[PDB]
Amino acid sequence: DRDKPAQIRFSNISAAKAVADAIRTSLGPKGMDKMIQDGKGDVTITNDGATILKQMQVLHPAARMLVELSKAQDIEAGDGTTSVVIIAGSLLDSCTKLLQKGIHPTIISESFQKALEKGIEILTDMSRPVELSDRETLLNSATTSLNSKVVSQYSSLLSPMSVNAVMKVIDPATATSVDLRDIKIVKKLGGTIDDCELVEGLVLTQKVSNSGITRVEKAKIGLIQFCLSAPKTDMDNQIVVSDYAQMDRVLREERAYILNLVKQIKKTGCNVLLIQKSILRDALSDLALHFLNKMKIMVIKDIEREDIEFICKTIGTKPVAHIDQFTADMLGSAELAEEVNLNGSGKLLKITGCASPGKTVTIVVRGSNKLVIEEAERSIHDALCVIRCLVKKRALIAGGGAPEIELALRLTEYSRTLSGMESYCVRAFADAMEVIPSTLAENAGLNPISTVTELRNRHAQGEKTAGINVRKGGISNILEELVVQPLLVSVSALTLATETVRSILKID
Amino acid sequence: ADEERAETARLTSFIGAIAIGDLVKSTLGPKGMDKILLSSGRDASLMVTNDGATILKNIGVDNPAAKVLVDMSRVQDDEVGDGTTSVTVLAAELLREAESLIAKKIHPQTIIAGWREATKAAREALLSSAVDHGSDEVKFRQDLMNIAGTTLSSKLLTHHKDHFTKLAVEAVLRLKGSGNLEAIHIIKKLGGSLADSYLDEGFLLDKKIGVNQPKRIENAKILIANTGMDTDKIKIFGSRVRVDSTAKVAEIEHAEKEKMKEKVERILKHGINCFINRQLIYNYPEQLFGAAGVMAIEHADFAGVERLALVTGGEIASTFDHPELVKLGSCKLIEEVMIGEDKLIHFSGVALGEACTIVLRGATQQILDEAERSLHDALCVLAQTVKDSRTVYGGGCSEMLMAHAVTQLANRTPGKEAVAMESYAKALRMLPTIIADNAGYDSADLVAQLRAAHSEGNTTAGLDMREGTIGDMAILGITESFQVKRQVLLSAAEAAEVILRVDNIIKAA
Amino acid sequence: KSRLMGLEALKSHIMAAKAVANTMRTSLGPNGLDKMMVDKDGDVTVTNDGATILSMMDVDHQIAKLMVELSKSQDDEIGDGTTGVVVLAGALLEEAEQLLDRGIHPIRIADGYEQAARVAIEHLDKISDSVLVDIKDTEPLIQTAKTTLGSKVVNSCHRQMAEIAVNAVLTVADMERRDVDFELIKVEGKVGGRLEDTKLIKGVIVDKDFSHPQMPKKVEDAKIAILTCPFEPPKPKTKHKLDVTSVEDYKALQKYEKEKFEEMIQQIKETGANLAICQWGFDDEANHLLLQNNLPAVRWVGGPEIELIAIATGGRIVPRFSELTAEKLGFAGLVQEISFGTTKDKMLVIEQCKNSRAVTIFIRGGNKMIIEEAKRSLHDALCVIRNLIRDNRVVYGGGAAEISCALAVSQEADKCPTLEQYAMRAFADALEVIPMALSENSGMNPIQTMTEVRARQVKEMNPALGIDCLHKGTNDMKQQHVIETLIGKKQQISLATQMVRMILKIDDIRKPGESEE
Amino acid sequence: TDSSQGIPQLVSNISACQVIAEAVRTTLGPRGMDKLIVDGRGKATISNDGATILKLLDVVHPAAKTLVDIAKSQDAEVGDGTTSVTLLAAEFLKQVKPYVEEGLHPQIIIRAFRTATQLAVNKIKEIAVTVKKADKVEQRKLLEKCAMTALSSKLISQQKAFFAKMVVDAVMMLDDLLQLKMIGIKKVQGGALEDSQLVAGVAFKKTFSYAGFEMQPKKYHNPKIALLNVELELKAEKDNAEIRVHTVEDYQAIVDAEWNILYDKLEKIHHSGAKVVLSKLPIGDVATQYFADRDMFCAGRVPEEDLKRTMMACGGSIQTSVNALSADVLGRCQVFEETQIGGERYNFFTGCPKAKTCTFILRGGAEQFMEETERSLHDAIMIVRRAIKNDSVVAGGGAIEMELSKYLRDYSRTIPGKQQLLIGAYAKALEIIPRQLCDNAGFDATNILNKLRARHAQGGTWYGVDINNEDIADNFEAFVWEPAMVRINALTAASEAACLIVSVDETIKNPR
Repeated sequence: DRDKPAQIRFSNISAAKAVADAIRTSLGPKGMDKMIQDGKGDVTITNDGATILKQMQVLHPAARMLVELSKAQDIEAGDGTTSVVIIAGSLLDSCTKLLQKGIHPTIISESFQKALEKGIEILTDMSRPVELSDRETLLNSATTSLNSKVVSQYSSLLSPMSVNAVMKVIDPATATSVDLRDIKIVKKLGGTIDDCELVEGLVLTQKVSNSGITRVEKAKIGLIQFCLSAPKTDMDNQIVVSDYAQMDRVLREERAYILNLVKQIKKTGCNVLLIQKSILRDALSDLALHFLNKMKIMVIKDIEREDIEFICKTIGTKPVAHIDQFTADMLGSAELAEEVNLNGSGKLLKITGCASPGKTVTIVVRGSNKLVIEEAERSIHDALCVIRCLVKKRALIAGGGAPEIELALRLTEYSRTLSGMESYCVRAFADAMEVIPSTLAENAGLNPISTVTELRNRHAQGEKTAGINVRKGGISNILEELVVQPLLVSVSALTLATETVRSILKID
Repeated sequence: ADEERAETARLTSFIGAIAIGDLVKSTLGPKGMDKILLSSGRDASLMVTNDGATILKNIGVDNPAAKVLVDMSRVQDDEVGDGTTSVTVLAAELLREAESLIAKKIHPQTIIAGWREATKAAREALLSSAVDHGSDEVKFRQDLMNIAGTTLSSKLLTHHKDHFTKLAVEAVLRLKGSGNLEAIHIIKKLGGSLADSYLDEGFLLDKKIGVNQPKRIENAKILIANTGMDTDKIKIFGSRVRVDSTAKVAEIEHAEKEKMKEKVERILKHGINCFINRQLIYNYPEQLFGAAGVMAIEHADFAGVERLALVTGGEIASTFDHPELVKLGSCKLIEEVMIGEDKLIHFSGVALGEACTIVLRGATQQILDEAERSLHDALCVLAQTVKDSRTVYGGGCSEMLMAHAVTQLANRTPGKEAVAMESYAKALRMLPTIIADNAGYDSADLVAQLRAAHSEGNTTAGLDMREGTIGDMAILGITESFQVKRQVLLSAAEAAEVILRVDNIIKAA
Repeated sequence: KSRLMGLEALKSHIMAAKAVANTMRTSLGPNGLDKMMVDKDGDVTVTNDGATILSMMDVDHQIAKLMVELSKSQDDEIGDGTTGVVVLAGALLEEAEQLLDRGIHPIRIADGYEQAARVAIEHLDKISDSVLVDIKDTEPLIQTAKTTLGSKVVNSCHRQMAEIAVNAVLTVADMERRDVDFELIKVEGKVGGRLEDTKLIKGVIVDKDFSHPQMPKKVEDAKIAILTCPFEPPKPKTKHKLDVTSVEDYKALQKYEKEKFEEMIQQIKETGANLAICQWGFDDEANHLLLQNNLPAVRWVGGPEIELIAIATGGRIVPRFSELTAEKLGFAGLVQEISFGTTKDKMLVIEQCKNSRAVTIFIRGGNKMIIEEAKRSLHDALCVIRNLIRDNRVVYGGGAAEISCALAVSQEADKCPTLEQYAMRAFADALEVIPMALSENSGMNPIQTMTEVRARQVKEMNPALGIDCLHKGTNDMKQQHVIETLIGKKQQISLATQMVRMILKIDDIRKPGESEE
Repeated sequence: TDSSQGIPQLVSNISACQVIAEAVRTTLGPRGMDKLIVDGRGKATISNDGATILKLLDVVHPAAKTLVDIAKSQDAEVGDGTTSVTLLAAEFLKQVKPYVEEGLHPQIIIRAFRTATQLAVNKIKEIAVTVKKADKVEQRKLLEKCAMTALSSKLISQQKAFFAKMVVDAVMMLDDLLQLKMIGIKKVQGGALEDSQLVAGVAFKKTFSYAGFEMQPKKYHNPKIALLNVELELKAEKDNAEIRVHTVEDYQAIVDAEWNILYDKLEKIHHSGAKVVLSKLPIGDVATQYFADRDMFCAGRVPEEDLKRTMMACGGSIQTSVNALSADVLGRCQVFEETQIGGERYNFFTGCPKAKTCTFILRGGAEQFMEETERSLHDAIMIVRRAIKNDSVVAGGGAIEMELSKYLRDYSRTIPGKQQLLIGAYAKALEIIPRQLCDNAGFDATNILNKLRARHAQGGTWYGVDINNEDIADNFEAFVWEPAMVRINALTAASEAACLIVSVDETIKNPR
């Protein structure tokens, strides 16, 4: 009666293992990037699993679970992206066998879920603390962890920007988690990687003010979440259509309101008005908006509400959907609010400094073109994430799956001492580890088998007298050229996988 | 039309019920393992649940017998407050049990009549399996805690349950007059973690009128009210408003103000320190209430309005049929308080101490709404466990008790009944199998052990499904409130028979 | 064009009465496994007296097409044995074809079956007694009114429902000079109460109409004043309003309401009761101002609802505000507002002692289906007492009357002989079916059970005993207190051989290729 | 153009003729195979006559389709002889068709056809026994002894004598046609067989219980009868009709206007002459309150026959005007009585100014009892009312059928060659008629008929199978009877469509 679930579980774990296997080639920088013609019949070229797994995906629920599991490592660490995909089927290689071997699905789950903690705990033994208080060290280590990886390009410049933006919003010496919540990443078309820089107040969409002063200092930050307009028929001017005097007189209706509705805007008063996009509005009366800025309130219109949401928190400008909601509290207090059309091309209102909770940072990402902007972002996103991970994880760990080649030995060793039905599992649990760096030893090219086998003894010796060194792609100290990562991406990939593998065992 | 006659309809009575059993039994207990929920209307969209009620919907039920049990599930789920996935496979077991036997030519008449008193035969044993726990209050504390984590366990909260296992019993701990879903005020509000879930001792308005009305009023005389301060409800003072002219907008504006000012002054004639309006409160009155030093809460939550009235001991305005005649709530403090991230107007000093406002703190609402939902489920048991403070040894232990009881009663009764009654007594012993099979442990071992245990009459020793061994039922927590089983033992021991009565099934579709 | 000849037809003919009567044979007695009905939309409901399930069945076959008609008058006058005749009409055909399987005319044996009925009838006429009386009959009816509601809705029924069921009948059953028909008695289902709770009413009971409880919610007298016209200014159950041009016209407007009330009241006051049944509804505002005035009305009354209280009272509905008399008003020995349950508004209880053309027994209920299941059960038993109170005639059987008439009619075929020697033998063989074929559905063995009351026929005839249809330890018709109206079984004797003859009647099977619609 | 020639058509012509004959075959006997023939129209056909069924289907062959018409005609002639002509020409085409292969179709076919039936119709007409008044009976017992003959099939009791006497008089009272249509028995649930009424007027089965219906006269010595083809129902002016309502005064006015258009239409027909109002269409409870307040009897959804049946006997014309002031479309009786008979509220029109309906009212308060009774009472009319038509009554049950085929065989010698055979074919065709009953009476054709042909080689007078007596005997003495007319009629329609299609191997058509 529980046959079909096993069959389903087979069908699950099969298509589970399946989609996770294809990346095990593209796993790593030496992992080979696939130009993929899609349902669109058009090429798509990527290396990391997540993008690959999303950009062409059909629907298998376990596969759908893994693209999340993929996304998980992303949304979790922003880091170690390709890794979590590889461990799942590796674990399932143990699981499916153990399931074939007959180990009850609930067992293998709590087997590997218990065995999880033992792995990352020996990882905490493997873990090497670096200073989360020292910006330099973070500037030194994270970039080196980024230099364990591909991009130093703008990073080695933008890690001075990344580590700082983080350091600036870093309160603790621990530097804690620090999601990018207080780091506002905005671009600017013109400018440079050098004109990319951190700014201490929230840069606002363009500056949209018609008669609104180009700069107002000490800015009450108004927010308009309500329409500027008198009722519509065929325009902001409400038009009943027969003869043109009615639509001329209903103006007296329409005109006075959009004036007074504005007069009401300046009653409480605002130095800046946050106004989201007019399609994030039903519509915004220019008639008002004219006389609005003609009462001299500097404004930004056309801004994302999520900007506003970012702005409602980070500078604490409380959401204003209404004129009762016009209040010095819901009207945010900016130290300085200006616009800079310059230092590169494009126009943006610069809030520079403000009344802000949780520090705040905006980085305005510039460059000779959008791409120079784009990779700069891709230069920080890693730095942005690897720091916030490395600070999220007090210590650091060398990369290349060598800690797993260590740990696969470590747990299998104790998995003996563990004994229990799960000894067979917890060994096979750890045994799942070394396949991943093996695949890299295959992905960089090497014997994935010969080497990682020997590394388990290398990692039985100094635990690193050798590791998997990506540029060498072979038996090497990964501390001689640092191949190094925050503890999380290790933990992250692990803690995700088992859970994702866990419920599937418990899934019928 | 299309008549499904006995055998086919019985196999059809089987197809859903038996196969519906497959999942809900696979999810039975915490080590009960989940079924993927495939949403065939919404994408393939996948959901993973330990609960059968959620299963009963996503993929709909054609099978009438299974369609029947969806009621029974929900019935038992809602009424018992627990036993959702349980009572269902319980109907699957006996129908499965009756399969070969009615396929052995045995009449359901023979069958039903056999399981009838067999169902009752478990009762006296169940009524004997009734173990009074909670008779003492320290018992009742641990007694609630016994079943506190019990209900939420198979209701698919595996994380913050412990935090609620402590919370839910406290609100239930104070009641003691009766299990109370009204005096107890249920609030779940975002902010804080789900282990930050809070208990306001008193009434709570998750409303906040802010400083628009006075925020802090001590020894506040409450007006619990439906009384409209804009809409201006009945006992209306004036002519029926009318517009005969272009400029007529003025008088209707001025006419309502009096009508508003009346109910202001009239409720200012309560002397109430805080005005709680189940409707809104307009600008003219609220600026009058605010100038009256009175907190005017507008559009306050309907049951809470009564809960306020209840727990603060006050009365509700009765749709302003009582102009001054509505009695007044008095709580020693009315304070808008920040619990979690949000300001809520908290009423402490309310006339009911048994009353507790549990304020559930969402890290997100999707767990938070699931939190109280499943959290409210233990309350049913707990409320009825307030009323009957009693226990039954869980983990299939009372099963094995009622098993032997009917298993001997099979040999004690015997006949066309023991034809059925043995099949019955097997489904009794089939429950310990599932959780152990869910736990992936040897049932025939743990059953026949627990059989030998209840053949030695040990119901204080049972299958302990945490580690999934046979072990004590000392009320380790593995023991259940007597309410659940007698409830759960019922409907499927009924419906399965009830399903055996329908034989000719005419489906006109 | 197709023509399916004779046996071909007969084959087709038999394809139903085999299974579709077996649907009853599976359902014979309470121990007969009951019939679930799933609808055209997939709506599951349990059924018996399968003329229900046969109407709920959709007929692909002329016998199925016919049987509902054949089953109707049984479920009409008798109300029970709807399962029996269908079996019995479905059974003897199976013996009848077997005789044409023996190569016998359907012609011959049907004739010999027709009078086999007759000879069973008199033999049936012997069973029990053909007279029961008011104090006597009640308890066996109270048994039947139980065991109908005790088998078919509750397990014990209720001595509320049993007695209140026989009394609803016994009410008009005495009015009709020891007869009754249903319309005279009407079970009014409304749920929210309990199945147990049944208000026996001599007339209409419906929810009263008020506005404010602070203003009087009251019935006046025991008399109703029935009005098509206003007791409160008539609003043709559609949009109608009041409006004013000034604050003072507002003041002028409300005295209109109160005076029209008084105007209407004063008319409806002086002409008897005060109490309105007013077809049309009025504004919920001046409705309390009519309460405030006095003497409440009932507004928004159904178009037929005023007529229901009209003639059943013995009066009429007042057709016009100017045309007014107590005759055009109501005649009621009781009218009073009474709360239905604790769950909703007062039903206005009109218990009409000034006349009843319908004595309407109200029934509360826990659930629709089960208050239906009661009402389901009721009208079945309502008609058996209806047989009794008309001519008080009972028969011990269903375990007996068959094997009783099964004995002698087959015995008669010995003295019959030729074409009727097989008929009245094989006729009574269909009688042999039901009590046996009842025990079929039971855990007891039908063949075994038959042999017993068979041996009983050697012992005892037309017996007060029989099989247990209640699946008891005792096998009786008396310690069972099972019975029907000697009408019913005889009425049930009528139908079975009636379709047997009916599939014979013409020689014409010729169809377009359509013998089914 | 479509067409046909050759014997493969001619035989095909015969076959369908043989098919349709087997439908009606024994049907007029109460026993047989009854299958409801229910069509895509939804119409169950239990029809005794195949004519109705012949109305329902069609034959690709005009051949079979033709004889249908004349057989339907023969049915539509007397109301009888449905199966008669149906079998004969078919039996003919059954008889010869092997000879057709030998060849007959050369017009020596028809030359035998018309002859031997002309031999018969005289050989018939001489054996025709003329009886009406004081020939045997009172003139009344004729119908009885013909009705007691018909009622003899239905078992029951001396109710047959209770019936026969009553089924006689209306046939004599109303006497116009052979039609029992206006005479038609109206089945009444309630009452015993021992009371079954014969209404020389028109007495309505069911009028409804209305508001004040018991409170309006159910009794007249003068029903002034509004035969309304339109309804007076309360919705002729709707109770949802609206009005301007400012105060609660206007409320009073609208429902009053809702009421009057009803009262208007109905009082105008009331005010005419009419104390009886018959709407073949419904009546409203307020409309009947008007009727109750009118003190002039009314009815609604009245049977249109009973409306027409009144139009016959009561002199009133069915009234197209629901507002009518006309008293000529009104009608009278010298009694309107309403006795609730059993449970039905049952009107009497009687003392009608005309006998244009004398209708029998049958009781026994059942279905088995009553429907069998009235079944024979149709031929306790159709025979007896025809026993009036042709006073020469030839015995039923095959009395002539065999005694003719006797002489027909006796003549079949000297007639030469082909028609030699065709006479015996023609002769044998008469022998299906008694064997209709042999199945129904449960007997062999041959022996039982050879008995008869022995008796018709011997006594030869009325000997024939008597079905419900399950025997053979002289039928005219046995009361088994039919007036000699339809026989020759059938005999004329027998050899005719026979000698027609036997000349058809050729049938022609167009698709276009």
